Amino acid sequence: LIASIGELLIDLISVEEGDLKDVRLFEKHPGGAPANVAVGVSRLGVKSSLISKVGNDPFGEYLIEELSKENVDTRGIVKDEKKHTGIVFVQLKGASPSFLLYDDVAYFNMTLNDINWDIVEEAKIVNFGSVILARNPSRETVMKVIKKIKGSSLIAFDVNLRLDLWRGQEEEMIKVLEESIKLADIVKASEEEVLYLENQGVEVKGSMLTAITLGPKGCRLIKNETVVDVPSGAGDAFMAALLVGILKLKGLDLLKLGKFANLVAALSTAWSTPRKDELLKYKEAREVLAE
Amino acid sequence: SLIASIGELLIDLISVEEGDLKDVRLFEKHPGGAPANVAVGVSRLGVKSSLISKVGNDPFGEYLIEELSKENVDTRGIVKDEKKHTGIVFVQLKGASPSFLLYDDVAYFNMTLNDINWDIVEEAKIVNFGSVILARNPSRETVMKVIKKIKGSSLIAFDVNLRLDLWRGQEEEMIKVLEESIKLADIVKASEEEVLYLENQGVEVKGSMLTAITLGPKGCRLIKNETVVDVPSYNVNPLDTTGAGDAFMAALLVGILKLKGLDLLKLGKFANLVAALSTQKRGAWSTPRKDELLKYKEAREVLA
Repeated sequence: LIASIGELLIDLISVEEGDLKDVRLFEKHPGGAPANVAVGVSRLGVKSSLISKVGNDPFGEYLIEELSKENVDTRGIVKDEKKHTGIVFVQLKGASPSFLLYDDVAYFNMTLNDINWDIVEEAKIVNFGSVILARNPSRETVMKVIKKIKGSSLIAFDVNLRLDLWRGQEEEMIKVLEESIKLADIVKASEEEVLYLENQGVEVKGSMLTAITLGPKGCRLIKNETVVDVPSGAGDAFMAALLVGILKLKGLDLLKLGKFANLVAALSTAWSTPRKDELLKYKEAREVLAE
Repeated sequence: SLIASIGELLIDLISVEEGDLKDVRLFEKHPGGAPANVAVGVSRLGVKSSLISKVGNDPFGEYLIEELSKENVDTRGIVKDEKKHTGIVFVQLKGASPSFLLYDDVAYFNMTLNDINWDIVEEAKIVNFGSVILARNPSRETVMKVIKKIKGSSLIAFDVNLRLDLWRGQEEEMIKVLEESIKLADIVKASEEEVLYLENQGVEVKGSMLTAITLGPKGCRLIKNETVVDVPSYNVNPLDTTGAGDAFMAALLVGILKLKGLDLLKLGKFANLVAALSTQKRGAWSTPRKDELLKYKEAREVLA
């Protein structure tokens, strides 16, 4: 079982191109990296859990319904009576994609009282990302959960850096990213993030494995000093693939992992992860999923 | 001659299809918030209109200010909040049970006394507010102070615009603030359902100068002291009645501003015509323009 903990939210995706100021039409989709990964993990045929918080509102109900349809365990999703479901307005189109994320929302309001401990304890891998850490009490709550399960579950961290979420608190940002990276067995980061954080004296590496995304150029898997370069919603598909691969591959065969993750990422091209039997025709997937 | 509106200014994300908000896939972005809608109506009727509100320092805040500006609504009294995002509400207008999901920790609910352009409020001959703004502090206390400050110097108009969902857990505070607001108002607008609800809790729903009671599609009623003027609706074929209430408010306020006295018949016929004509226009800003209204004698009384 893989648990994901963090943001679960409505993506209001701009139908047309343009600055958010000018966008007239939005399409509602479930979103939030950990949710996307959790769905991806489930579509790859692994039992997946999501720990998050939604509002007691139609949007919270929607997100829970959408996750349930994907066979993601939703028992760890709590309803906030005081905060509304996370929303972000997304412009994915253009040279400069943008977002307007509403921060005073349910997923940023997680306390330790909100944590389903059965789920965290059942998890072989716990996945979290930096977005959830942007605000307290969820930052504190998540960090305490990760610290706790450290050594009992593999910890996966997607740097998923959104500087906008850290304005006026960039000192704290670096501290929490560093602490989170240090806690992580598996780190996913873009090379932009790697550069940015290392230029800040933060080494971007998992204790077990590091996945560096390279955009068009594909990605890189690093395990100690073994480096596998694999030329090429997809990022979260890729993460789901990595975590599923890590869980499935007895001795962490990096070549197989790489090939599997690339395939899932390729076929994905926010819930874009291919289903298990979309991958049965591929030797690369059977290598991971069936053996 | 200025009419100032104060309160919520937000993005309406309007369901483009029928269904529960849970299930609605597509939302059209429009400017909303009753006082903004009234402010636009006032401007459309040819009267200087200012809106005091607060948006986020974000694209949605910029959008709202720009849309207001396009309508010639003075936007100088709109403050940008560096800590809260622009108001948003997801709205299902269609079906038997229209619904909304209003996000409350947003900029328009974060007004403090420092955010108030006192020059604008002191200039206003009429100041318009509604109950939605009162649902949260600091804006509630701030707005109540603005209204108390100008009581006696400008006419105060209050759209009861009651949204019970905005007051859960604070129903006693709501009744208190609604009563205090009504008691401060010269002009009160309320639906017959609001009148019943509030008056049955010992809150008289009456402005000191004038009360406009809306009866939905059936029309409305204007009350001054003991005088009741019933204004049945015109037998319109409506395109969209979403903006009719705010169009009606705008007409009432412009009418009161323009007429010699509180002539209920002239005011009723004008507000009726504006509302009727608003039904032919889509969306929350449906008030017809002065130039269109001038083609009718009921409007020429007030506007010309």
